[PDB]
Amino acid sequence: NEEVTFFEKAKRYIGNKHLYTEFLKILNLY
Amino acid sequence: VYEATPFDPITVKPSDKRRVAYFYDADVGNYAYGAGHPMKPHRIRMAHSLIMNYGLYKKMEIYRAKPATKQEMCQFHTDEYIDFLSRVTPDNLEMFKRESVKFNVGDDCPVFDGLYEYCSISGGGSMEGAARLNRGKCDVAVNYAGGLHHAKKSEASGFCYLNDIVLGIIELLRYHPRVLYIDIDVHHGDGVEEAFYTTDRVMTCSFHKYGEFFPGTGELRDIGVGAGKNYAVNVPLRDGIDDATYRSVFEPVIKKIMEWYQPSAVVLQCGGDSLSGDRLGCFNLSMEGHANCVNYVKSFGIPMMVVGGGGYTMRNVARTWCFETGLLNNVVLDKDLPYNEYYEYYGPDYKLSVRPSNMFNVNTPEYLDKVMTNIFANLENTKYA
Amino acid sequence: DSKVSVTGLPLNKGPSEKIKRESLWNDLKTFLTENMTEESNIRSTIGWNGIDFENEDFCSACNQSGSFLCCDTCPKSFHFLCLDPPIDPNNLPKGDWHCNECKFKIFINNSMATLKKIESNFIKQNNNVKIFAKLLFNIDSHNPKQFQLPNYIKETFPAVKTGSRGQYSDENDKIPLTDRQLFNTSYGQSITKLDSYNPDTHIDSNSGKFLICYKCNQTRLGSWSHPENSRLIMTCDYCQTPWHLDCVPRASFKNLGSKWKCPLHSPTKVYKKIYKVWKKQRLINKKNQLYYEPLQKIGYQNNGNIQIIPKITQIDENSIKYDFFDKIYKSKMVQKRKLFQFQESLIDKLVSN
Amino acid sequence: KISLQIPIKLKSVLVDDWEYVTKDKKICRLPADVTVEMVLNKYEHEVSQELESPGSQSQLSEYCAGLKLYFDKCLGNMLLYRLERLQYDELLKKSSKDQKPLVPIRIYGAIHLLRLISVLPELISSTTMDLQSCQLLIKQTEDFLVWLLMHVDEYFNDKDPNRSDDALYVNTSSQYEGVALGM
Ligand SMILES: [K+]
Ligand SMILES: [Zn+2]
Ligand SMILES: [Zn+2]
Ligand SMILES: [Zn+2]
Ligand SMILES: [Zn+2]
Ligand SMILES: [Zn+2]
Repeated sequence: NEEVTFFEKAKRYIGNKHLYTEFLKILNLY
Repeated sequence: VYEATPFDPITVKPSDKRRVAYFYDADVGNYAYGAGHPMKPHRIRMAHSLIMNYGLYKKMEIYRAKPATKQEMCQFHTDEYIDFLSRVTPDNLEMFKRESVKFNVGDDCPVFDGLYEYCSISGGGSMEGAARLNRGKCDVAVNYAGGLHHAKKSEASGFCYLNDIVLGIIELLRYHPRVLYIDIDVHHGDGVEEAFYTTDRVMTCSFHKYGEFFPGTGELRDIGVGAGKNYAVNVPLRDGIDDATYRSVFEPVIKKIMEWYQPSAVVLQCGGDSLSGDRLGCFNLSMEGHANCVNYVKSFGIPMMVVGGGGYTMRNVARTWCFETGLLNNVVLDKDLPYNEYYEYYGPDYKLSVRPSNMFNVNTPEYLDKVMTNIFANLENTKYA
Repeated sequence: DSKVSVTGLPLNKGPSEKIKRESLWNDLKTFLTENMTEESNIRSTIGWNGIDFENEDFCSACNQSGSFLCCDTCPKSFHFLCLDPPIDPNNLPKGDWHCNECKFKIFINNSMATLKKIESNFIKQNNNVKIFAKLLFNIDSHNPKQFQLPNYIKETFPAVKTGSRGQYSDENDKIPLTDRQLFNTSYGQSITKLDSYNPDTHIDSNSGKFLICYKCNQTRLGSWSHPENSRLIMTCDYCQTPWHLDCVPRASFKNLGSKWKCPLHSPTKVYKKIYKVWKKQRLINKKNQLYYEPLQKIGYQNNGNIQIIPKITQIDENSIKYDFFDKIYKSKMVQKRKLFQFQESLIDKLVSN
Repeated sequence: KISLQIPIKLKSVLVDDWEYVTKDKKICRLPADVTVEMVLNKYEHEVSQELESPGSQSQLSEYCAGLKLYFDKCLGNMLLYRLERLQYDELLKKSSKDQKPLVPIRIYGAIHLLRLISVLPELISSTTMDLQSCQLLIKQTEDFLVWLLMHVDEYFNDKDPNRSDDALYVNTSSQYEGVALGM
């Protein structure tokens, strides 16, 4: 719910695709 | 945390009186690094010259320190290094093509003459100064010949061979618990910071230039290991800083340290290559913007040593050290130069002032706020003495 | 005495007319000192008493320069350490020094019949090593050299290329500025550090628009009638998001050693500190690499070498979404359970009282 | 033209070393814990425990002893990078001062053995050996590689010398740098 909103806000704010890939890589490493 | 505050002139503190000691050997001016070298022992003479024509000999006592011997010098370096220094001469250099590459003494800091003698004089001065302080006849010791802070334990890097500041700090540590070493030469004093990196009884605080510049060390994150975590304060500045910004950075950091470290003896390395117009340095400081810091350190009233340092243009550095000594003796010196033997260098105005250039200042205030914030946040843990 | 000094002429000589033309327009008180200095020896430690073949200029073993011994019988020369055993320069070989190969030739007397004879001899003695025999015979006949990886293994990775002197260089090194030193002595003061000139560094070249700062979102360009509000935008080399030298607090232009990397590249090492090691492979580039799609997308863990898609194990965004939710909720559950066991032990020790 | 197909992970380990003794300026800590002799004795012992044919184990022990002696005689000549040669010389000095003639096999680690193997194709193809003999050598060293890759994380683990201890590598002082590289 609001966490889907979290990840959509991230996808929009971080903006570029590559940087969102990097965010997800960090998240997966954790 | 940094906040722009203008340049208030330097003035003598009325009450702080102290019985000082001036170390000078009449011979060190003869040495001379061969040909074209940025640091040379002529500027050790010019300084003294002015102090003897302004007549400060009535205001303080001048000695000559009996030189250091090999055993006394080897409190820091290895036997082999000290010995190779004491042996080498430009005639039999070829005999030493293994050591002269191991020890780095053939390339940037050549071997010229009187090498061992020059280094011994500087070392003996530094040690006897710490000792007279230690024993306590005086309350200050100026030694404008010493101050070779790049000389590491087993290699002479950066035109300096014997690292007498370390010997002085050790002889200081023989009696005083905690000693604070304040370095304001433009380069980073890696010799001392290294040789007290794993201890908590000596706290080194260096304001230097970072970037692709000698010796490439001194980041903000080098903050001491072992028991000496958070006991080293490197401040990397940027180019073109002026006197106002330098004072506005200096004052709070030193006040905070002396609030929390509480040293019993200060060692201030009063180098002159942070001045406007040097062959090596890139700052844009004046004479007042450089005497202000020593005035500030003196204000607190701790047994201290003032040591010499760099110096690449003998005119600026000579006049700067004459002014610094005058300031230390609670006397504001008259801005007109008397007649001395080396009256010819100080043209064209023949005055005691140093003039800044219009180089562009780069130290943005937000940068300074972030740096001083990090440093205060680290130092939050030195509260226990 | 007639020998010229730094000044251009003998020391006992005034200036020439050319210099004085092109350089022109048309008691003291330190007499003292030997009266005031009195020695100080107050220190604590005063108890301490205190055929003419021309040789090479290269180490043909390492093809770099140095102080080297030359050969009396072949033109090949080595540094003093590049021998087996390596020779001390203090005790040089008394007389002519002969390399391994020429010493070999004069040992064999230029007669291959003795070569084959002693080869048969050697393989006769150590039948224990009958296989390696040829090499065991030949090892003493080849001149030393440093160890270069065989190229068939340098090719397995594309991002591994040798430097100038045969050194590892994994493309994280910027470049050989070389001619930039001539550039460093710029006729017009516009040196590498880019001081007092940032008009067109704040503006993209090809596109033409402004380089924004990811952390404060302003290309602060100031005004070159009022330059004290520039802020030195610099752009990364990998991702190219332009940053301010005041957001990533570093204050220098990384221009000589490596390429600068933003704080937006994830790890390349771990140091678990509780202290385990790497989580990333190298670039096992080319055709040889095998990409593997999982059949299960919720609890497959497998590595940290993931590759994201709409042995490197591909995965989808929603999958990692689920996996991070799993981490978060299992972590909150175990934290709640730790608080629960804490409070329940507290209640047990209270009711015991 | 013979070709030796090393597993990829050992190629990565070799390149990792090739950086470590290049622009990070580390060297191999000696005497390491697992020398060459312990490696090969363990290999041969484990493989003779499973093998039943006599000639198989004969060729096994022959390969072991031969690789041993050839490593022993070649290490000084062509397995050392430029930066390491000084440590080599110092080891010779220490051995000759202690009157124990030097054996490479009882000091040097396995990474040099991987260096040897990686060389091996050129070593063989520079010779006039038999096709069947060189072929059996390739098959043999390949089986050795397999057994080594089964245990690759017993020897080639990473430990970051600058923080805890006993990592496979150590750092050099500036004097050692100066002498070894810039003699
Ligand atoms: K310390
Ligand atoms: Zn300096
Ligand atoms: Zn060489
Ligand atoms: Zn020869
Ligand atoms: Zn910014
Ligand atoms: Zn980046």
